[PDB]
Amino acid sequence: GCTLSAEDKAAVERSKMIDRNLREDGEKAAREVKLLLLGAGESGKSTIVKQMTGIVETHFTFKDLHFKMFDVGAQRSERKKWIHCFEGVTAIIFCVALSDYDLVLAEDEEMNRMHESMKLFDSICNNKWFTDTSIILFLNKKDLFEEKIKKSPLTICYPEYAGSNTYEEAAAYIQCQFEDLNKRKDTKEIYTHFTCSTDTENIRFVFAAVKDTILQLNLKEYNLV
Amino acid sequence: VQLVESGGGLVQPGGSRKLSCSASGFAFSSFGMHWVRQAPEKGLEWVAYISSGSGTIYYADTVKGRFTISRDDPKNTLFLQMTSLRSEDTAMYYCVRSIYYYGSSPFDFWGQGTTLTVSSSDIVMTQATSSVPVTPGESVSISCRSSKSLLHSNGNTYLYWFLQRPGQSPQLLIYRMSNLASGVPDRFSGSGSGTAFTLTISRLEAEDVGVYYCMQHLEYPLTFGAGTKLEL
Amino acid sequence: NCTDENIPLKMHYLPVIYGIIFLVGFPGNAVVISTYIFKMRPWKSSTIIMLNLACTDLLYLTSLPFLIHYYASGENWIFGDFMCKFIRFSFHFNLYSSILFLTCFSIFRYCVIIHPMSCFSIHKTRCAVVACAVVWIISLVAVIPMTFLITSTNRTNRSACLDLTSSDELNTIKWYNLILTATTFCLPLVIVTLCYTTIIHTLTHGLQTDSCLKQKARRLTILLLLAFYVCFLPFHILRVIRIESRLLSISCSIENQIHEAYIVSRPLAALNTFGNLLLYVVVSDNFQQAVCSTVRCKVS
Amino acid sequence: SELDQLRQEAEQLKNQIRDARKACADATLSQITNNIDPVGRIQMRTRRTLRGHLAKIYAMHWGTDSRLLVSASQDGKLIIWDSYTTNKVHAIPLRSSWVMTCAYAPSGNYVACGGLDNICSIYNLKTREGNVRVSRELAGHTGYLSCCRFLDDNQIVTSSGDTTCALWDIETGQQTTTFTGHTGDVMSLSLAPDTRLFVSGACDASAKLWDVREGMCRQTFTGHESDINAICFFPNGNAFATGSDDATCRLFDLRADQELMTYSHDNIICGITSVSFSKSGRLLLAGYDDFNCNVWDALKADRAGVLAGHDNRVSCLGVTDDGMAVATGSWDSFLKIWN
Amino acid sequence: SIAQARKLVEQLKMEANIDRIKVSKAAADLMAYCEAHAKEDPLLTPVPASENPFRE
Ligand SMILES: CCCCC/C=C\C\C=C/C=C/C=C/[C@@H](SC[C@H](N)C(=O)O)[C@@H](O)CCCC(=O)O
Ligand SMILES: CC(C)CCC[C@@H](C)[C@H]1CC[C@H]2[C@@H]3CC=C4C[C@@H](O)CC[C@]4(C)[C@H]3CC[C@]12C
Repeated sequence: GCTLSAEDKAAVERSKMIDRNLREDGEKAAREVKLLLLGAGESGKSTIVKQMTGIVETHFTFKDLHFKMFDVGAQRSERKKWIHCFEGVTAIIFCVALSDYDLVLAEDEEMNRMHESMKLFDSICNNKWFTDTSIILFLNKKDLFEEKIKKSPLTICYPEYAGSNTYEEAAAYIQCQFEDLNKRKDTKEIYTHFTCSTDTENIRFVFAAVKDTILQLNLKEYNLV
Repeated sequence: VQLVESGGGLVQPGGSRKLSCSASGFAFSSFGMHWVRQAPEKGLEWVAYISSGSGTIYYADTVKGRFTISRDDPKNTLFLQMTSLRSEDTAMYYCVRSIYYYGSSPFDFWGQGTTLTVSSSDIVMTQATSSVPVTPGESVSISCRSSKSLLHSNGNTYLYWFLQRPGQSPQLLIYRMSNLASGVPDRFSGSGSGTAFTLTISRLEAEDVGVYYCMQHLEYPLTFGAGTKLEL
Repeated sequence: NCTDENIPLKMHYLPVIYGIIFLVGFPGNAVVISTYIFKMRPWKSSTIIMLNLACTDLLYLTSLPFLIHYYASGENWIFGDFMCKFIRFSFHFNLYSSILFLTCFSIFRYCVIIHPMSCFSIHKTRCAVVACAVVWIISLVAVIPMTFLITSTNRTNRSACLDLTSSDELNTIKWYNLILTATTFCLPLVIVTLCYTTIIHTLTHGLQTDSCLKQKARRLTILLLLAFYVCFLPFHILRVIRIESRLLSISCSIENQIHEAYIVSRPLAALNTFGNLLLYVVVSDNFQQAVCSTVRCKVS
Repeated sequence: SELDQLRQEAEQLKNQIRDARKACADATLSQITNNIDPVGRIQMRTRRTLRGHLAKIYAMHWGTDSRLLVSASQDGKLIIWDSYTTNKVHAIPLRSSWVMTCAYAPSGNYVACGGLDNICSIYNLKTREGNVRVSRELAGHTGYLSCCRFLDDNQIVTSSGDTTCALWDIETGQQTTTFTGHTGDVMSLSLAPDTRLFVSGACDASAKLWDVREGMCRQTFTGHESDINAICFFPNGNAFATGSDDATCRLFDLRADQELMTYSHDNIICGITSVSFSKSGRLLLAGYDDFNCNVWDALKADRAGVLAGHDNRVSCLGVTDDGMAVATGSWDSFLKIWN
Repeated sequence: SIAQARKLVEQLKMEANIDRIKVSKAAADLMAYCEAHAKEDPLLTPVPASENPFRE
């Protein structure tokens, strides 16, 4: 500052003001909850949307937090070329329809929709960018699937299966099938919820999972782990 | 872009007043502001300066300890509170905007000033001319000299050329001794050296009559030349 | 009066331990400070507290060679009359400032873990600076009165830079010591215990207790509590009993044992610096990532 | 059927092209430049470090005056830096924070950005109100925008993930021309120095040369084994360099219509994100996923030096017009100037 | 399919009929350009610190 002229000093002051604004914006945006929606085909996105081309963003406030929700279902390009842009999201919400246990895709033969949904979960869960990101698994259409067991057994999806043909156990078998795809059972886990029509338990479960994720993120930052 | 001044009027010696300048049509909070006064028939004279964000304030020696400059950004207004006014303070006051970054042009807009009448070390810029009888269609050359070196160690020469037409506020022509302001015809050109500077007009269009001023921006006590008048 | 026949113990035990502690703890604190300044420049809220703790640990260890020479020669403090008081002041000042910094860190951890959603000013980097300033002010206020209560004189044999317990003018050292302990140790001890027991309890309950992170965090919290208690209780306790025993008609059959217990107790309060270095810096993943990053940059 | 005849004719044309290219290769670049003196060891150290971004920096660009630069980060920030004094000139907040490309107008009056929103936004820097405002919003691509380059104040060229490139008239905001032919996501483009042709590199492991005014593909270059991420044009304008995911760089000549040189090392196995040339075209700078930048002798295909100062993936680099410095950005939210 | 194949055939025909230059001439031209501008490269040959804009 000894040799700086008047205009140089004014420019430095302007840069300092810009820095202060940037710091304020960054500290405001740091305490935010960002969620990434994923799924295969049409399995429920608007229904999961609860206001309590390209990429679609949804902003909402539950109690005092700011929730950002990113849906990339309309992106038809290669996933590996932009999937690293989301490395750092608070949680990944994966939606799976339970009604796809007996109906297969007509576009491609022998391509069962549930099997086509498990491969996407396997790719997303075991990813170089999402090694630590929390995953919340939603199993929708629980009621409509429940009455379908009376006609078509679970062997249509998994022929190597034998058990009671009731909802309370067939659904749990799929619960286990999706959960065993995780190859990092330590230092990472999945919160699975059966979607209900009460319209309130979904946001409560998401809030609980997000709170537990933020607690473990704070544990690492403050040197306890 | 508009700046409108309010205040002025007859003032007894020792009184107080508050001049106001209301801005519209631009981002007020991003611009530093100056108050510049001109005596009844004199040249321009810098008075005060307040930085963007009110972080820096500068006063002239004549008004230091008597005048106060302030800004209200939500209301987009600039205030000059004057106390203990002497009879020498009668002048027309203008509020001037100026922004400072790499490549910006300060002093680029002047408001239509307000008149105040009161009842009865520093770089010296010499403009050793008073009147230049001229004819349209011929080139003119105005000269200004400084008592110091306006060229800095970073290669910038801080000299500004302003033009005041009769009955109008001064407007910026040249900044940093070579850069032509936006909206100025290509006829005007600036050149010079560390000490002597020249403004050249190629072909007059019978509109360039008025008073030309040279100002320095090397150090914050700002000095204007006596001014050169162009009459036909 | 009473003979100081335990001076052989001071002759060849205190200097060795103090010198070892200084020798291995000075470069460690220097390296930690350099790593904080260079490879972790964003300087989050906890990094400020860690940097302040490291700086006060370095300031504490700076005053070690003076007592090293004082005890290595046995006596003859030849650094002056003001230097003895300054060094004895700085030792306690840094000790109690480190205690207060640990308490502040425990409070911050409690706020950020028990309430992960209803506290946002803690994450701001301007709260840590204020907390550090208040800690420094409290430490200065609490330790300033001790400077003028320290006895320094020569017995026409040796110049003895004595500490609070062996200093004269009793009945004034006693009450100041009691107030200082009950204010700057007893309250932070309770605060730390209450803030960490709750953390352990909420880590053992809630959701997803099978995670590897929770078990490690709970074990580390237990280790922190154990280190704090072990390093800080015996020193203050034995100080209180020594001061009281010097103000009674008791015999020297056990006075020498009391004095030797105090002498042994002080190096534990010294060793809490090692405890802090091991349990607050090396175990953190961010520090390991930073040192690995600079090592890899040097390699490539 | 007719399709069988057409594919047989296409195979015959491919064989003829391969024969024509093979008959032209009598000597290699290494043999010709075997007896030329090496450049030695290139030692360069950091002079400036620009801080202020709080997320991964995805693109950067140099101004024509070689003093101002622009940089975009995935925190909704486009920052304009004065590199000489480190001062910040402008900070622009983007409507969409998923920015992936940058462009600076050659005149210095406009900047352009775009990314995962399938939209190219053009910001005007010189205004009478003293603030940077959105001047244009070009839409029409059906995939994420990966690269954009100005031709003048009223013409831009963009490439995006729907395997197409576009030439836009900014004033009317309409797609003046569309270039098609790639079978994969187009990842990079580079304009010729005279601004009459441009090369594009996509994920189908091939590069294509396009004529701007005619909108037709002149030549196709192959040889890479993975997705091409970066493309740069040689200062002369008769060759270009390509970097891809198979940890190799390659040099292609337009007039010879084939490959000239390959730059690879046994100890490099990561992908390449950026390529650039020096002022004389003798050094080739490439940023890698292993947090490093490598300098290659473009003639002898020998490693010359490394730049290692970043704690995360190097994503972008650029050499100034006068060649006095090189700027490097990275995912660790820092930019560094080296010379 | 018919147009898909015909357009590809036409594009290949357009690409095939071009004039090529011997590879030796290309290498010679690149070497000549690199040599003729060797002294105007600050990165290749560092300049004195007096005329370096990025000195501290
Ligand atoms: C009897 C004397 C014995 C002194 C020794 C005892 C204890 C030493 C320690 C600590 C005082 C620690 C203070 C934290 C305060 S101070 C920071 C600053 N005032 C600000 O917030 O702007 C807050 O950060 C906590 C508020 C929580 C929240 O609202 O989220
Ligand atoms: C014996 C006396 C000198 C001890 C006083 C401590 C002085 C010298 C030093 C020790 C550590 C220092 C602090 C270290 C880090 C920070 C955070 C920074 O963002 C603001 C300054 C601040 C808060 C420093 C203030 C000065 C400080 C407190």
